[PDB]
Amino acid sequence: AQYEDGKQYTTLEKPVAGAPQVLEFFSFFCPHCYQFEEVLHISDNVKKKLPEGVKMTKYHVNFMGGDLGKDLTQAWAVAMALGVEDKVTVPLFEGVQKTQTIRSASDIRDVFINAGIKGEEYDAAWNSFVVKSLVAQQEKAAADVQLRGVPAMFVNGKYQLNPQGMDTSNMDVFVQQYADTVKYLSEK
Repeated sequence: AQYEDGKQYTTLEKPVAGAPQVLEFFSFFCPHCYQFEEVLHISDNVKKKLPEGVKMTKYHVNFMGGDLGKDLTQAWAVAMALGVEDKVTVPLFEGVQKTQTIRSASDIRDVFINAGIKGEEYDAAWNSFVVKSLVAQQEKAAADVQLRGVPAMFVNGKYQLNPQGMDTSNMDVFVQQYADTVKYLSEK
């Protein structure tokens, strides 16, 4: 076939019931994740090809960057709760990997402040039980799928994208193949 298990995707031998339709995992410490966000705009190009009626979910993971990794997962929960993902994603990536100005929870906080979220508003979210359960959800979804590597994308709790098995000679072509694969898996 043109799309084959173990080629553009792999199949989970242990499917995850009730899982989000399109589920993406990343880390602000993750170099390919930086590329995926800044250079390739994977999430976006996938959205552009997904059928409509499909929801897209993106979660942060703990297993990179130790204590700051966990802080970053709580901060992403804050970003999700306040709906400011699209204002903090880029400065977080660049603060961790490009300028290396993020070293503590306080520096993460500064990124939100500079993006215009209010101190009060951030610290309340940060400390809220709604954010605790949002952190819980991120961890649970990672736990549900055996996750030891990022970036990662899962479709309907049963298929996992496999970018190693796509051409990388051209970045535009890689993305399109990636997105088309998601659409195909979506329709499966």
